[PDB]
Parts: sequence; C-alpha cells; structure tokens
Amino acid sequence: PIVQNLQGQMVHQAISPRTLNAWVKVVEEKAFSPEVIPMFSALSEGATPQDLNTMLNTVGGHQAAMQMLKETINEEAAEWDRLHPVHAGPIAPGQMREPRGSDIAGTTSTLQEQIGWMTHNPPIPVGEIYKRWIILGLNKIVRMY
Ligand SMILES: Cc1ccc(NC(=O)NCCSCc2ccc(CN(C)C)o2)cc1Cl
Repeated sequence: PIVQNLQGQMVHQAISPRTLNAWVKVVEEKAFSPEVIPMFSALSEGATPQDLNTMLNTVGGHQAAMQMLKETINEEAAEWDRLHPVHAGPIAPGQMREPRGSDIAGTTSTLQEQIGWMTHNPPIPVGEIYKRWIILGLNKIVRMY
C-alpha cells in the first residue's frame, strides 16, 4: 500500500502478511455474502494494483468464483481501453504514460508506474479504479451464489 507520513510524503510499503491472513480468513467465512465487499475495502486502504493481485492470489482456491471475478476484471479493462484508447507515447519526454486497462489491473504496469500514478498531484487513482472492478466482480458472485 501507499501511506501518507507526518510530513505529507507518500510512502510505499509491501502488503502486510497479517492483512493477507485476515483476508483469507474473511473469505473462508463470508465468500458468498455481501460483507466480503466492505471487508475487502477495509483490508485495501491505499492498496496498489500489485497489492490487490497479491490479495486475490491468496484466495484463488474456489476457481469458479475466481473465474467470474477475472471475467469481470477483463470486461472492465476492455471498457477502460474503449474510453481511453492508448496513444503511441506520452504528451512529452518526462511525462508518465496514461494507464491501460491491463495497467490498472497491474498485469502490464510495474509497481514503480503504479506508485507514480497513485502519488501524482492530484492522484491518478489506479488502485481505487481496480478496486471498483474487483467490487463489481464480488457483487456478481454474491448475487449468483
Ligand atoms: C468471492 C470469492 C469467493 C471465494 C473465494 N475463495 C475461496 O473460497 N477459496 C478457498 C480457499 S483458497 C486456499 C486456502 C486458503 C486457506 C485454505 C485452508 N482451508 C481450506 C481450511 O485453503 C475467492 C473469492 Cl474472490
């Protein structure tokens, strides 16, 4: 995750093993019930796309629910690319590139690019955009059972 220190510096930290343990144990009790969504939000404050992929990797054992989630992520990433069709390069040398759907999903972006977007002024909130797509997928799963 990104956290803000006392001087206002944005600081990256790797995801807590205790956050992953809590997320696994949460899913073991509430996998198909509405509470999985606010508990996912509670455990992903300031999460990068790489943190979010790490959280999903710890719970992939229920392959049919994970398949539904990954299909929803691919649908929302395709919709992002339709609204934001990528240019051949950035506006000028030294500017960050605009993220793709796969960059927001953390599959074609580096952690350093994710930190760059999330610590922009104002933030380019790729972690929160990916959380929205994950929460849409979690919604489909609890609707369906
Ligand atoms: C919405 C949703 C619904 C369900 C799920 N995952 C699952 O049910 N995983 C099943 C377990 S994973 C591997 C694992 C972690 C802990 C254990 C041990 N224990 C089986 C006692 O074995 C994921 C999402 Cl994202």
